[PDB]
Amino acid sequence: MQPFDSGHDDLVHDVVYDFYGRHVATCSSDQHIKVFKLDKDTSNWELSDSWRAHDSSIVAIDWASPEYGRIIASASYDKTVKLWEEDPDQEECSGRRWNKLCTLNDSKGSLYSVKFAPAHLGLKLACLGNDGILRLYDALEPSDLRSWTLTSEMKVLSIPPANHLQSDFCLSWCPSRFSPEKLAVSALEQAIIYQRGKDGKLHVAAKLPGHKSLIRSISWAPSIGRWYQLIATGCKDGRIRIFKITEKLQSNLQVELLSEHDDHNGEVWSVSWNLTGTILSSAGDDGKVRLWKATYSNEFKCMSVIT
Amino acid sequence: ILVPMTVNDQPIEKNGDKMPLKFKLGPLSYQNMAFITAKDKYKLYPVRIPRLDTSKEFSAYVSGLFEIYRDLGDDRVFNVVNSNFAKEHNATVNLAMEAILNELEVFIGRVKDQDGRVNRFYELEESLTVLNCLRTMYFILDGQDVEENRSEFIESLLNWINRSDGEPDEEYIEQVFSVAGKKVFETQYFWKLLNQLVLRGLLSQAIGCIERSDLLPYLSDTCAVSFDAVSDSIELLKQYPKDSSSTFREWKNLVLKLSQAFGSSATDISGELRDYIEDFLLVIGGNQRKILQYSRTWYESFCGFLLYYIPSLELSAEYLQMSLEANVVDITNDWEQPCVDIISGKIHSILPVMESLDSCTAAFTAMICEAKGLIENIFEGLEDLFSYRNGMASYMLNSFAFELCSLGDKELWPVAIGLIALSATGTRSAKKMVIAELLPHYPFVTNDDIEWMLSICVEWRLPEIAKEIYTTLGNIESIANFSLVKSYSWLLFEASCMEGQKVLNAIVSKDDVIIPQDILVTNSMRQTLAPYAVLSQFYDREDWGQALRLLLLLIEFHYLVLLVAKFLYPIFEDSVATVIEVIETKWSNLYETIIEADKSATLLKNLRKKLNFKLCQAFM
Amino acid sequence: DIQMTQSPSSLSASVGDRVTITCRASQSVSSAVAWYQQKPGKAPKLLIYSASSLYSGVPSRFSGSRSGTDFTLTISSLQPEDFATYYCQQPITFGQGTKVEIKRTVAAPSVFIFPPSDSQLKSGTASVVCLLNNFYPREAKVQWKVDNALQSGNSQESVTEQDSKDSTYSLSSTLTLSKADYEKHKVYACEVTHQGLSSPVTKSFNRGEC
Amino acid sequence: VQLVESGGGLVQPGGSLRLSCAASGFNVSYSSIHWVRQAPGKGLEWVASIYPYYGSTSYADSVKGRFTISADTSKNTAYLQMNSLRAEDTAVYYCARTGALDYWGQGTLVTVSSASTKGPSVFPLAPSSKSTSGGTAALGCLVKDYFPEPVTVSWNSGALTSGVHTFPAVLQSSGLYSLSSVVTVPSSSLGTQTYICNVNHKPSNTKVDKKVEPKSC
Repeated sequence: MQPFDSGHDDLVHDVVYDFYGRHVATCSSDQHIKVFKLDKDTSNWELSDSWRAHDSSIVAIDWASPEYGRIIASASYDKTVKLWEEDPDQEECSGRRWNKLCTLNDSKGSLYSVKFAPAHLGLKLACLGNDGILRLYDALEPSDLRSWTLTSEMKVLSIPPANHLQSDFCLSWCPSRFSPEKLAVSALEQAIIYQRGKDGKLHVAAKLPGHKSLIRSISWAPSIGRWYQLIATGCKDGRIRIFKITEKLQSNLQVELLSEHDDHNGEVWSVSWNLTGTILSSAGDDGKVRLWKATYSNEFKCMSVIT
Repeated sequence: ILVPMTVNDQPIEKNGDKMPLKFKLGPLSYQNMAFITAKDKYKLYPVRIPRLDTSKEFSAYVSGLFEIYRDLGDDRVFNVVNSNFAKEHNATVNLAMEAILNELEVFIGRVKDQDGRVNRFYELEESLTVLNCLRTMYFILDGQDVEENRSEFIESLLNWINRSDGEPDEEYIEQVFSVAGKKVFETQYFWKLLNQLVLRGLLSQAIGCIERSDLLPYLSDTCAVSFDAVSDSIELLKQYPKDSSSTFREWKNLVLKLSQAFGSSATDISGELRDYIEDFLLVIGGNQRKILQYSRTWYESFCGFLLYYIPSLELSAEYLQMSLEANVVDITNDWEQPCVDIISGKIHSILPVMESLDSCTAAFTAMICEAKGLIENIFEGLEDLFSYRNGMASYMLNSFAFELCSLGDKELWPVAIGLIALSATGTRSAKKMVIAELLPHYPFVTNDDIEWMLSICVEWRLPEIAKEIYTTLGNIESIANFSLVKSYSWLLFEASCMEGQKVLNAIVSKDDVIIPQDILVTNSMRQTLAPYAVLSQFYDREDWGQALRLLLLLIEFHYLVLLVAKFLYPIFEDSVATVIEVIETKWSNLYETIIEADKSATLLKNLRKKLNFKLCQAFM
Repeated sequence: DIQMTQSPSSLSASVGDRVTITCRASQSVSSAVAWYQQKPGKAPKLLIYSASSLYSGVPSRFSGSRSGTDFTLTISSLQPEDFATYYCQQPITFGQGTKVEIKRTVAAPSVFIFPPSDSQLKSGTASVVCLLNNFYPREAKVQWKVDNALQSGNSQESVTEQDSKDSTYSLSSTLTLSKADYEKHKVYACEVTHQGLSSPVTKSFNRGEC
Repeated sequence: VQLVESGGGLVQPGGSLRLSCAASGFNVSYSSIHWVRQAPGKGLEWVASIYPYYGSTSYADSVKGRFTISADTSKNTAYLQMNSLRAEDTAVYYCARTGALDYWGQGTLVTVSSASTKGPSVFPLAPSSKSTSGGTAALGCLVKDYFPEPVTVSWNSGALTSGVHTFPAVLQSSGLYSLSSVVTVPSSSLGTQTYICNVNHKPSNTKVDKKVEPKSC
C-alpha cells in the first residue's frame, strides 16, 4: 500500500469509494474524472479510466447504489451536474468507458457538492452551489437513467453578497433506512437539517449551532444499531463537532452536542465515517488524520493518529 | 498512538502553508484513503486502520472463540434440577473459560511461528497469563475452598505461574552449573535456584538439580546423618499430594517431623550447608518467613504459600499482602497488576484495557464474565441494542460484530451475524433491522455466498433486502438467467422480437431435468407460446392453428403486429376471417425499419392481403 | 452417444506461436462445450465453458469460439508451461484429447549400453539395456544386434516426458533373453539411428570380458 | 473450495469398492456430482452423475448395472459404489462438480486384478569400464518384475537429482512390469563418489537400496 500518482495536472478535490470499497472515483480542476480499480491479484490500485467531463473545475463526486448499476455523478464550477454510467463493453483507459447519461443545468451558480440519496428512496440526489439553492433530482423511471426530473428546490441562504471568494457548502443524507427521509446541509457558518414532511416537501427541522467560522465538511453517520443520529462537522475554527440528534421551533427533532475537538490546531478539512458508523475520521492543517471511537458514556475518544 | 501514514513519501515538510489534508474511510477496514487539495500534491495515499488484524491466524482465533460462544448454549446467560443447575452451570462455564484460554494459546503460538512482528505474541501471552490467573481464582472452585477440588486448582495454579514468565530459564540453569571461588555446588545461588523450583511446584527439576552435584558425594561420605535427610526429603518431594487434601495433611506431617529431627541432630557438615539444608526443609514445611525469603517475585511467594503452608483461599488476602511486602509489583509487564487485582477481588475495570490490547479477546472475556455473573446489566430504562442499555458484554460483542463487518473477510461475516443473532438481549425486530442494514455489505463472490445471504434473508424475513441483493445481481445469458415489472415487460418484448426474427432455455420454457425442476412469468409463457408456434411452423391445419395463436398473442399485446402481417402475406375459415378483421381494427420508426428489412406502403400491403383473404373465404 | 472429435490429436509449436485446436461434435450440440487442460499426473483444469466464456483466473491468452458445429480453442501466444493434453467436452462425452508440445532444434542422443548384472543372470534371465540420452526429435530408432544378427520381438522401450528446460527426450530399450541364450552369444550391440546423427551409432560389449 | 476422494486402491476382479467424495466450499444441495475416470495413457471417460437437487442419477453404458452413484447432502458427501469390478475399470477416478466442471477431485487410483503383489528385484546397471576420460558416464538401476504399479526411485536419498531419468514402466508379456532409472555423472567421480539407488514398491512394502559401482575383474 504505497502512494501512487492520480494522473491529474491540477489539484484534486474529492475522492470517493464505491459501495464495495474496491473502486475509487477522483475529480480534479484539470476537468477530469478518473476511476481506479483494486486489482485482486496484485493488491495495487490501477487506473480503470480517465476522461474529461466538465468545462470547469470538478469539485464533487459520488457513486450510486449498485442496485441501480454503475453510476457516478459530478458537480463542477461550470454550474452543472453530470451523470455517468459505466459501459463494460469498452477497454479500460480508453476514455470512453463512461457515457454521460444527462446534464443538470438548473443551477445558476457554480456547484460545490452532490450526493446520491439512500437506495431505499430510489435514484435520488441533491446539489448545492453559489445560488444558495439546494436541489433534489429523481430518476423516476429506474429504466430511463436519463429521465432526471427536478424533485425539489429550497433556499438555504437568503442573501449571498456578490463579493466573496470565501464560500463553502456541503451535503450529507441520513443513511438510515428505518428513519424518515432527511439530510444535512452546511452553508458558510450555518448548518441546517431538512426533513421530509407529510406533504412530501422539505422543511427545516433543526440547526447545528456552535460553528464560529466556515464549515469545511459534514457527514451523517450510519445509525446501525442506534435509535439516534450522529452528524459530525469539521469547521475552519479548528474544531471537530459531533451532534446527537434524537426525534421524540416546530421540530420533532432534538439536538445535543456530544463532542468538540481542537486536537488539529487549525482548520479541519475532512470528516468521514465508518461503514458501520463505528469510527469517525478527521483531517486538517496539522497534516494529520485522527480516528475516533465512542466511549461507553457516548463521549468520543481518539483511538489513533496517522500522519 | 502515532503511526506514519506512509513511511516512504510524506506529503508535507515545513509549516509552509498548512495544507488541506483530506481523509475518507473506506468500506474495507484495510483500505482507506488520504489526499491533499493543493498545488503539486496529486498523490493518493491508501491507509489502513492502525493496528488492524488481517492475518489468517486471527480469523482462526475468531472462529474458535465463536465456536466456544455458540457451544455455550443457554449457559452463556446467567440465571440470577434445583441445586444442581448452579453447580453444573459453573461446571460448563468454567470449562468454556478453559476453551477460550486454549484458543488464545494456539493463536499466540501460530503468531510466534508465522510472523513479521512478534510484539503481538508477547501481548497475547500476557492476555493469557491474566486469563489463567482468573480461571484459577474464579473458574474452578466456584466460591469454595481448595478441599472442594485440590487436583484441578493446583493444576491451574501451577500452570498459571509457569507460563507467566520464563524463569527459571534453562539458560540460567547452566549459568550457575558453570560458575569459581567455592567448593562444588554450595553458594547462595544453587540453593536459591533449588528453592525457587520448589516454590513454583517444579519438583521434577528440583530433584534433578540435587542429583546433579552432592546427593551421594559430599553427603553420603562426610555426614551420613544429613544424607538421610537430604534423601528422604527428595522422597517426600517425589510424592507431593495433588488430589487428596488428606494426603497433604499427612504429608506436611512427615515434612515437619523430618525438619524437627534434622532440626536438632548430628552436625557433621559445613556451617553453611547445615542451614542451607534447614532452610530447604523449612520452605518445604511451609515456614512463612522462609517462603518469603527465597522468593524473587510476589507470585512465587503467593504460590508457595498455597502449596506448602495452608492450602486455603481464605488466606489469599493475607498471602498477597505478605508477598507484596517482599517484592513489589513489577510494572515491566502488563499482566502482574491485573493478576494482583484478580486475586484481591476487584475483577472489573479490565475490559477497556483488554479492548486496547485486542478487541476480540476483550469482547468474549466480558461475555464469559457475564456468564459467570461477575458483571451484569444494572440499567433499567430507544428501540435498539448497540448501547449501554443492555449489558457491558452485550455491548462489547455487538461492537466486535460491527468491527468484523468492515474487515471484508467473508469467513467472519457468519461470526458477525451470528454474534448479533445470538445476542442474549434485544428485540427480534431490532436485530432484524441491524441485519437488514449489515447484510448488503457481505463480500459475496461464489454462488454459495449468495445462497447464504438469501438463507439469512429467509431466516430473518427480509424480502426487501433479498429483492435488493438480487436487483444488484441482475445488474443475453444474464438476462435469460434473471427471467421489476417494467424489466419483465422489456424482456418479454425482446423475446417476441427474437421470435419474429426467427436454444436449450427455449426448450426448457416450452442437466435438463434439473433445469426443468428449477423452473417449476407471463413473459415466459408468451415466449414459450412463440416457440411452440415456430415449431408448428417448422413441422395445413397445424399452420392455421399457429396463425391463430399468433393473432391471439397480437390481440393480447406494433412490431409484433407487423411481423404477423408479414407471416400472413407469406402464407398467402370463418375464425380466420374474424381474426384478420380484429387485426385490421387494431391497426413507429422501428416498426418502419422492420418492415423495410422484411421487404428486402406497409398498411396498404396489409389491406391488400386482407382483401385477398376475404376473397378466398368467399370462394370457399 | 455423442462423439467429440479433436484435430489434431497431437501438435508441436514454438513459444510465442498461436495455437489452434478444433473439436467437432458427432451431432449438433449447442454452445454447451467446455475446454480443459490436463498436465500429466494431475486433475484436468477448466479453461472454457459455454464455448467462449473464460473461466475465472485463467490467463487471457486462452480463448474459445464457435462456428456452427466446429468448436475452436485458441492459445494466442504459447508459453513453455502450456504443454499438456487439452480436452473438449459436451451421457457427458469428452473429446479424445490433443497433446501439445514445444518444438526445438535437433539434439543428438548420447548412447550407453549396459550388460546384465551378475545378480540377474544369477536368477535365470539376462536383460541388456541401451540408453539414449537427451535428444530431439522424439523419433529415435534402436536396433539390437547379437553377434551381428538382427533382433525382433524380444525388446521393449519407453521414453521420458520432454525436459522442462532443454526440451529433449531420453529413451530406454531393454533386450530380454534367457540366461542360456545369453550365454550362447558373444557380441551384444545397440545401434541408434536419429536425425541428429549423421550416421548410426553403435555401442557394444563382449560377454564376460570386463 | 475442495473435493476430497477416498476409498480406491487395489481390488480383486469381480470385487467391490465404495468411493467417497467429501465436498466443501460450495452448495452441495444444488450441485451435480460427476465421476470421470482415466485409464492409464488414455483419455477422460464420464461414467455417472447425480443431481443433489432432484436425486436424479445417470450412468455411462460401460458401468451400468454395476456402478451406483449416491449422495448425502447432510454430510456434503457423494459416493460411487463399484461392484463386479473388471480390469477394464482400472483407472484414476475423479469426482467433479457442476453448479462446466469447475471443481475437481485430486483423483484416486483404482487398480483391478488378481495377480499377487510382487516386489521387484533390483539390479545394477554398472558404469562402463571404458567410460571416457574427462567425459561423462552413465549408471543406473533396473527394477524388474513387479506388480502392480507404481514404483518410485531416488538417488542418494533424494540428494542427487541432476541428470536423473526415471523411465515409464513397460508391461512385460509375463504380466509383470519393469522400469529403469539412470543418472549421468562425471567419469572421474566413479572411483571417488558413492551412488545408491533407492527403490520403493508400496504395494508390497518393498524398499531396497542398491549401491552402483564399476564391476571388478
